[PDB]
Amino acid sequence: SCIQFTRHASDVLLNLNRLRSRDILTDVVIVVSREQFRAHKTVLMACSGLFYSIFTDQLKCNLSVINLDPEINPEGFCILLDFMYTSRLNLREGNIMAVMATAMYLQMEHVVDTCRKFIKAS
Amino acid sequence: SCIQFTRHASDVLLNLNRLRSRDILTDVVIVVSREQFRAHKTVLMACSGLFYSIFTDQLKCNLSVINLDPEINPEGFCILLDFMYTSRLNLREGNIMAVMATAMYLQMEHVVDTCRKFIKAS
Amino acid sequence: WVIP
Amino acid sequence: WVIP
Ligand SMILES: O=C1Cc2cc(Nc3cc(Cl)ncc3Cl)ccc2N1
Ligand SMILES: O=C1Cc2cc(Nc3cc(Cl)ncc3Cl)ccc2N1
Ligand SMILES: [Cl-]
Ligand SMILES: [Cl-]
Repeated sequence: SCIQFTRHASDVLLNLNRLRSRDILTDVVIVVSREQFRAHKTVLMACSGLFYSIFTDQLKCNLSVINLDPEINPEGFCILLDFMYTSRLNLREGNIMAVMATAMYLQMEHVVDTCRKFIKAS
Repeated sequence: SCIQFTRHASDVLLNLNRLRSRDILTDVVIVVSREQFRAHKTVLMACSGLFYSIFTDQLKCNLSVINLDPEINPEGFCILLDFMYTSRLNLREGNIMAVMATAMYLQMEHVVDTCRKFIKAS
Repeated sequence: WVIP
Repeated sequence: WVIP
């Protein structure tokens, strides 16, 4: 018999993104080629099957630095990190291939699905 | 020119609640009278003006244990902690006064607003 | 607020 | 997915 506040989840995500932009309580650096991205482990786990597997591992859960596969494009990662914290995906003709490949690697099934749909249309 | 995934914020919050239920990456214990509640600092900050103030403080941001004011009722806190992680508020005749008082202390303005509306109706 |  |  609960009541529900419709905007609560969106407002929580917006505040988590504000913490990220101000580098507050970020507890991991994701290294993609030369590029470094600071984030919250919990948000990464909540969005990605790959980060979920990494941070539930008894040894890896304690690492402050995670290095991604050298094939991963920093721009593709950046677009996906922004999606994790906002629900908004900057999908463009020039980045769609790098975004799909990064989403497949990160195990973000809904992003993979929209990328496949957009590629099929063109 | 982004696209948006409608269910993303709700799905993120659902996964954060799954991490909480399994005690994964929880980094703080909130003590309310005898009762202890494990949580994620970032989620507490995203939902509460009080926890936002506490964990942005250069000294308090590093505490693993936070003790609330002895006037705070553990059940009222538990109902509010569940709301933070789910968007669902278990508001009942027998708990509404304790929920409103706890929400005022935690600075959760939307919960305070619905409590005042429900009290006014009765 | 809604009835979920 | 929608146009926000
Ligand atoms: O496409 C995806 C997105 C995703 C997220 C998570 N993260 C969780 C899943 C569960 Cl059940 N509890 C807690 C968490 Cl943080 C796992 C796999 C995938 N695949
Ligand atoms: O009723 C409320 C809920 C709430 C949440 C937060 N938390 C933040 C606010 C900002 Cl601007 N950036 C980041 C965070 Cl985590 C502060 C005050 C209040 N009052
Ligand atoms: Cl996804
Ligand atoms: Cl609120």
